[PDB]
Amino acid sequence: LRPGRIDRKIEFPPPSVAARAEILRIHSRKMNLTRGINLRKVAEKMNGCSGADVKGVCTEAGMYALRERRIHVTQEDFELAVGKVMNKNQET
Amino acid sequence: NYEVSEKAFLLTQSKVSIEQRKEAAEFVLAKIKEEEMAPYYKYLCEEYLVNNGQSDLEHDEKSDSLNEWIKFDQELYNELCKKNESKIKELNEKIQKLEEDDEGELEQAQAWINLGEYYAQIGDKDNAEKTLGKSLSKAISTGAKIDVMLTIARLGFFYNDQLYVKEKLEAVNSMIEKGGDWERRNRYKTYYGIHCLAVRNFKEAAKLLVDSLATFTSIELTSYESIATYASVTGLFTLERTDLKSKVIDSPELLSLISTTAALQSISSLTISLYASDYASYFPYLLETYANVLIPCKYLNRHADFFVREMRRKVYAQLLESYKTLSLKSMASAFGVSVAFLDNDLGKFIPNKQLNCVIDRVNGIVETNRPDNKNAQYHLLVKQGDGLLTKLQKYGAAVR
Amino acid sequence: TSILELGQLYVTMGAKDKLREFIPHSTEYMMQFAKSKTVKVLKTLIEKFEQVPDSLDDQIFVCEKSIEFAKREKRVFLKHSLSIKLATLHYQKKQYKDSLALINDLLREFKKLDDKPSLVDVHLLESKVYHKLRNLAKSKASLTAARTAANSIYCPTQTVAE
Amino acid sequence: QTNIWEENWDDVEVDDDFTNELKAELDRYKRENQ
Repeated sequence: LRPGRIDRKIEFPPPSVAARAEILRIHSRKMNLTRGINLRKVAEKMNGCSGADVKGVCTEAGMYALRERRIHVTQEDFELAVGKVMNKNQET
Repeated sequence: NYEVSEKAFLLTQSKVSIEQRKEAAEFVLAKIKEEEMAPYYKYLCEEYLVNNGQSDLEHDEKSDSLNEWIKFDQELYNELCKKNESKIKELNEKIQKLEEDDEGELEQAQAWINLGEYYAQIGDKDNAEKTLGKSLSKAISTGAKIDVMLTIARLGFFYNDQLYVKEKLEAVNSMIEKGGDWERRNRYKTYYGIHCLAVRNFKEAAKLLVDSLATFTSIELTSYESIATYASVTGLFTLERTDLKSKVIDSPELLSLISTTAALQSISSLTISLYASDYASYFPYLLETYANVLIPCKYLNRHADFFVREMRRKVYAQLLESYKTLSLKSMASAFGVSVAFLDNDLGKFIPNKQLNCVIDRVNGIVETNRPDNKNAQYHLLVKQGDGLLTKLQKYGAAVR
Repeated sequence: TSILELGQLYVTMGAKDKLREFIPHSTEYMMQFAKSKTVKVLKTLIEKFEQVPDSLDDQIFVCEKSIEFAKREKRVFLKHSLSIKLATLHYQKKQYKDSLALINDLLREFKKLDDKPSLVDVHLLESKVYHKLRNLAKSKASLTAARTAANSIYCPTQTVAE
Repeated sequence: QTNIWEENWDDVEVDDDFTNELKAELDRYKRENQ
């Protein structure tokens, strides 16, 4: 941390619902979705989750939706995926 | 817009029932009260005009008109003009405040869209476009471009119009190829499957129209049975035994709406009944389908006889392919119909030539023809190059 | 315990139709005792109306009762189980409209707005619904969503058999 | 003639379907006569 090795010492927070919600809105953006989806709620569901774990939700909501026979994805899947990723966030 | 344009179409088609007339403008007569529909309901009351559309308080009131519901009042307009102006004035300074505050980008375009959609309700084919343009001018989202789709779709399909919209439909979908990600390709192919369904689709978007569903429909531009019905029939009347008996053989899609609308009862229903390889059963089912299907719906009517005789013909292919040797008598006689008249239009398929049918009037007997080495394969060969050769002549037609 | 038997004897009478309308009160009257009692017995009674076979009405009619007579009481609780039967009634009625719309509620209900074990069950029914709809992947979907989440829970050996 | 129709063959002809249905009655009605 002595500068010249790391000159400008900067710390990356937070994150939180918002970071993820955006990160979610980023990851869910790629995937085809179902309108009426509120990602903040989904991220409000999100707790102890991270931006790569955000992908999990979109994968699980996609897992849901692809299992829903949906390249679209409803909102419910995500919040369901949240808890399911909040599983693995809390699991192991 | 949807029912509007159709209850337009319906009564503008009014032939069979006064209800075809009645039921249609019935709503409209209330729907012009619903929305200030006059400016086109204006020309819409000139639409079916000069047939039975001849009874109006503004345009024309005539006894040969069986529809008086093609009537107005200037109140409608006053109401409208009020509504309109109200709508107008509302958005005016609002949009102007959207301009004044520099308020929103799409939020500016928002009340524009509102401005526009009035014209949908209004039956104005004008500012909405310019509004949309100035919405699209404010469009930072392909979702606002999606709204262009909507708009242009609401534009054309409020009149069930044609090309520019389709062209726009291209143009609007051309911008980002996304297609509302999964979707607006739907709307695209939907409306496209309607655009091209003018009057055709025939093979073309019929599939596409069959393909995606129900992944959107529109309300004001369409219902879902709509595509289903439409998608079916053409794709049906067009596509393969296999395809149909792969697909319209049934779909949960179908299984859902089967007879749900009775708004079918026939389409592949009586056609798979035909595809059961009937003779007589389907022979009514046609017109049974037809007047229940074709006359009813915009393109379904407008195309008319494209349908009519091909499946008529078509089965004969089966009937042939069954028989090398088929007695047309055994056909036309033993099928309990006009031999000759059947045979006649059937004979009208000799020059349409899609008969391999080798067929008698006298002995009333049917035989086949076959591609063999000729096929079209070793057959078509002639022209194909020729046209090239022409272009090749054209090629050398350049020189200098 | 009579109205169990006597109910079927009511049914044997058609005083099921007496007991039909008494079930609103047997609700109350088992609510006079306990709700978990009621919810256990209430269903059972109408279930016993299903046995000693009933018209779908007295079922639906009195099912619909206890379903709402859940709601009227405090109860949002497994009136959907009743409604499962009601959807099953609807399924017996072959109203999959009535089934699914209810089922989808039953779903959203059982979707952890209510029991995941009952959520498996409604899928199975819904599968059948779908299957009677001949909505097959759907029947599958629900059935798998039954069967997979059936592995999450335990299901009646019947259901297991089913 | 309008602008863009389905085009060719050409307009062919018309007054058939019902004419058929007329006979789809009649033919069958004849077949009912049969």
